[PDB]
Amino acid sequence: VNLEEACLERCFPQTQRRFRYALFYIGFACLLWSIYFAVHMRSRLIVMVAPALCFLLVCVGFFLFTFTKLYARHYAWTSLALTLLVFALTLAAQFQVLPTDTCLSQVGSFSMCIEVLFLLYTVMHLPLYLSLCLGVAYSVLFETFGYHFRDEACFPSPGAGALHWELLSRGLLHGCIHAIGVHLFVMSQVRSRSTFLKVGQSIMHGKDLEVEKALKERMSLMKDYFFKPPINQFSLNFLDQELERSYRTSYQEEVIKNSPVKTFASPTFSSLLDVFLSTTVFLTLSTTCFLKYEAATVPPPPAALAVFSAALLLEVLSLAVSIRMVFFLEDVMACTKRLLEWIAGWLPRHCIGAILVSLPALAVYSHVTSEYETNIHFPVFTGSAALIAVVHYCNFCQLSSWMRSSLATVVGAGPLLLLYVSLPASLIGQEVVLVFFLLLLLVWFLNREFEVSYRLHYHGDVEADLHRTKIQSMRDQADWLL
Repeated sequence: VNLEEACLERCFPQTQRRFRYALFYIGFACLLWSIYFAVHMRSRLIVMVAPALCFLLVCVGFFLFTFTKLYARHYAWTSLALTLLVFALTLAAQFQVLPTDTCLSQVGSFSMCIEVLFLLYTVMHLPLYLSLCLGVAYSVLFETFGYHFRDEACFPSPGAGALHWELLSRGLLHGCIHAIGVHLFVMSQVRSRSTFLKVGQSIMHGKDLEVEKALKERMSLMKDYFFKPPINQFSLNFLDQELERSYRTSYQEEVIKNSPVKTFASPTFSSLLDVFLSTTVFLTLSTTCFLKYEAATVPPPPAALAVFSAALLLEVLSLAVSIRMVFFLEDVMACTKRLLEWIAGWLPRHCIGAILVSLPALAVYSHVTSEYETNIHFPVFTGSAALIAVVHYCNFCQLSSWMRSSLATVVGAGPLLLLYVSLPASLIGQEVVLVFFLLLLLVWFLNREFEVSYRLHYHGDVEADLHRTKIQSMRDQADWLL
């Protein structure tokens, strides 16, 4: 329990820094999310533009509260207070909006549901059990208010049979968000705690070395560690070149050395869970897309069916490789182990990872056809599904954040290019830009932070082993003299 209180005490500056950036993001979000609310929904500024301006000062008021000493004792309470306020406004926002100029597309609200639910799982530093329920609470209240308060005048009501299976669409996407959300939370908590123990062991060995050195001869840093990392701020590469090459190769030798898996922070175990979500994020997302056609009794295109077989098989092979990489079945031959050594390399992981991460992303865009403009529900469903495909790019934290989220930006630009070619249509096109730009900003920030945390975890590991090896070298010399 004392190590628990110490850990929150030592990593409090990280919690404070992340919280301030969420304060900047929400205020920055409300600045541009409400400008187009004021302009493109000019008929009703009474109910929509006012709350956003009010909450902007609340974010500033929260921002001012951060510098006070009372914040440090109840940083958890402050996050919960912000979470309820952010939960309430955006949840109640999807209600007051619901004549064509007064209706907001079902994609715009979903982006608010994503960024809000990704500040909770990543930045509020709220307990997992309460974060999961609040995240689900913001999800069930999001879906169960749109159905209640749907405006049939703006969006024509589809078939009754289609509505029931479309509930799976609302549920399954929200589930994907939480599955990414919990994993994003779990890995952040694991890497922060594992680094703390490694720094705790590193400082412990440093003091122990001096006691040993004296016997042989006779015969605040951790705060700056979490605040001033040994990493350049732009490219996120390590300042030391020998460490950077060590980090880039750090994955393969552990595969070569068959290092046993001890905790979730192991790169092989991290990749196994990382590849695992990619399959479920694919399997749940692609399940959602296909059930739309069954509800509309229109056969799916064979090309979309064709990519799925290649996509699932690639997921099946990649998943099977990871389990064999972690558990090492005894009947593996040396030829495949060399291949297992090869994929573990830095560039091979990026080439494989880029395919693995982008796989649910290309799943959504394989269903786009020339009939994309026939039904108005198809683009709003594709846009809603495209958001999570971009959201999936926060996974695979071992890859470079620049490489991953840029593919998300490329993938996030897929629907945009479709809309420009197709071009209420003009108004939605601008909304989707604001939908994704705010969303792509979050993935840019979130991927940057978690690569830093992942890189610091490795940096904490080598410093722990560098100091630990110094202990064994000195102990052998010390006992030899004895």
